[PDB]
Amino acid sequence: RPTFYRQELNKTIWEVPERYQNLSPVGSGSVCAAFDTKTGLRVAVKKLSRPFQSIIHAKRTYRELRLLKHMKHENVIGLLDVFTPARSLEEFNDVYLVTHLMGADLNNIVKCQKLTDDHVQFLIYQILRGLKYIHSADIIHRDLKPSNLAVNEDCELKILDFGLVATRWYRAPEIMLNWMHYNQTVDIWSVGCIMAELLTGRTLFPGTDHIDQLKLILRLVGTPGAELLKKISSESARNYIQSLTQMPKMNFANVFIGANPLAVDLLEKMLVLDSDKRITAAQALAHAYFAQYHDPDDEPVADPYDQSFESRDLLIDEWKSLTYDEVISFVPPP
Ligand SMILES: O=C(Nc1cc(Nc2ccc3c(c2)CCCCC3=O)ccc1F)c1ccccc1
Ligand SMILES: CCCCCCCCO[C@@H]1O[C@H](CO)[C@@H](O)[C@H](O)[C@H]1O
Ligand SMILES: CCCCCCCCO[C@@H]1O[C@H](CO)[C@@H](O)[C@H](O)[C@H]1O
Repeated sequence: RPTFYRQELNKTIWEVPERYQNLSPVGSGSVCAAFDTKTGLRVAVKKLSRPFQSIIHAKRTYRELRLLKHMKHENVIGLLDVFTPARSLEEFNDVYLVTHLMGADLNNIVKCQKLTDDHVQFLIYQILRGLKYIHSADIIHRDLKPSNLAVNEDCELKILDFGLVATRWYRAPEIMLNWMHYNQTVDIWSVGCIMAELLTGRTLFPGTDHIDQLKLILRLVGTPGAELLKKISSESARNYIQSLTQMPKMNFANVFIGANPLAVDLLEKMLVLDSDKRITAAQALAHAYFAQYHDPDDEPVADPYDQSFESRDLLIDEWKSLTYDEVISFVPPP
């Protein structure tokens, strides 16, 4: 058992193993950047806030723990450590999670500057490679955006924050429109949004609200064709969407003037309204735009993921006990 020490951060008391040093709040549970004197790594230390206050908190806590334990991929955030001061299940009330701190997010690079095509290749290849792994385990991210893309100095990229500035500029349209159900291509829409911005230096759909965002999207990728219209039940919703100028798809060049034609071709395959018609992560990895980086025997897939818990409505003491067993059984990466 590690030796713990108390320290006051983000209006709470952190109680952390003494190997973790220089805890400094990054965002607000809440996260501190730190140095791990035992491994030599820079690490993000997240303290969950009242993880067992309610059913929703308790299940949130269990899910993030579970998802973090599962991910073992170069381009996806993984668990370095998880710890509790608690010496038993009954004393158990606090949860901390330790993660790589890559150093910056993908906002800190966009900088409103055109990245080169070469750099966009390398950056998008990694996102796609990470997504392939996540999607192979039946997990949809649902809110992929530059903020959730961690990079280091060498531009190594890790995807973070993926469970069951404006924070809606990258969201698939169906996600905004309370669509009963979602496929994995919701994240591919996000990729197209991010890729587009890296090449142009500019937000692709900078909506001012919900309805604006939707209008900006119909402007670039046009009014739903007949194949997609058949998949929308409401006649009043169709009438409503068609009351927004009902014009055909823009050709996808005027935005991406000067871009690699292969990049443009990829963005056209990502940024399809009909989610059934978007390129998948694995398909996009084979697209000629990634020829310099694509290696079919180094694009790992995930072990299958037991997400049964996801459909369960359980009592707190069950989520708590389930979480605690996940803590006690944790093995760090060698
Ligand atoms: O990412 C999940 N949880 C999680 C997120 C963090 N957050 C960060 C880590 C590193 C960095 C940054 C934030 C941003 C500042 C730039 C440096 C950097 O690199 C820390 C610890 C965690 F546990 C997650 C995963 C699945 C479901 C729910 C949440
Ligand atoms: C404002 C116009 C936006 C509406 C277009 C969103 C289309 C999303 O695509 C739809 O998503 C569903 C999965 O979520 C699938 O069941 C449908 O087959 C697919 O067409
Ligand atoms: C602002 C533009 C109006 C968007 C109207 C789109 C409403 C889509 O509505 C969605 O259609 C799906 C297929 O019928 C259903 O499965 C979902 O229940 C429903 O939310």
